[PDB]
Amino acid sequence: TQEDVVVTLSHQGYVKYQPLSDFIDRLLVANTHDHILCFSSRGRVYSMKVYQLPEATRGARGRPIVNLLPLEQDERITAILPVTEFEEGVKVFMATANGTVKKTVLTEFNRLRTAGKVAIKLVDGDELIGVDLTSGEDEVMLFSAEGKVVRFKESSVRAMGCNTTGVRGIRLGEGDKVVSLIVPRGDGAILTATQNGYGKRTAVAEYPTKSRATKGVISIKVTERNGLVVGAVQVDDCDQIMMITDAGTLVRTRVSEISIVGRNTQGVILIRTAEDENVVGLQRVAE
Repeated sequence: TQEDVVVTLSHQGYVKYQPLSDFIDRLLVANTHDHILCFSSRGRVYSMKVYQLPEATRGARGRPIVNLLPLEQDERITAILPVTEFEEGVKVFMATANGTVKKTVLTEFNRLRTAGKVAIKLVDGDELIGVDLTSGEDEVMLFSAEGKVVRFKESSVRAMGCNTTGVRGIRLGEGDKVVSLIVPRGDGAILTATQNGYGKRTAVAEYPTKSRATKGVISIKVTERNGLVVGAVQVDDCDQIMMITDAGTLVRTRVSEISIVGRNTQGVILIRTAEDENVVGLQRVAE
């Protein structure tokens, strides 16, 4: 009984599926027999076949993902990856907030249970914030809150088993942390945004390629004026952006109406911050 279905996840946390016929966070098109891997902030991975999801269909409904998976109180989902086949040459690449990174071959997740298991062992106080698939000559980019960045080859990271810690990715200054992981694909520009509402773009070609475990270079100058970096993401001229504050205000924008400048700039306000209010989310709008 295999066929194409649509799988949606809402910003609020509800998930469902249905044959082809809060606000939308991610909309995917898959086959009833594809798999879906979910990674958490505590370094665990939970697996479930697409047909084991709630078939709500139509408009509205669907249960919260936190009610399908046996998660702990402060444990959240940081990445969701669709998988059709567990091919031999692909890897799972992980990045933590204290600057650590690690990779494992996709074949190790082939027969996982819904109850989950350890994907990466964490030192006290750290957490998994980024996960993606990689192969061949792919490169990796790590962005920090104080405006730094480093870019290197996935091949320079040695493959390891599921129950290990990993290696050094970026040397952070005291108090700084990693907020985004990017595996670059194409000529799209890199868009970055700060807490007080500032933002700008820079050609991905303007980001130098160095080595892992260093302090990296500047991606955007941060001061008391614009504040800390909330996130970074690669996008296309046709795409749209969304920013959310801790207050609740939401603003969408057209990537094309945002100037492409050098890495040493502070950007221009794109959304009226308003004292005592911070930007806490940045992402491409669900297409």
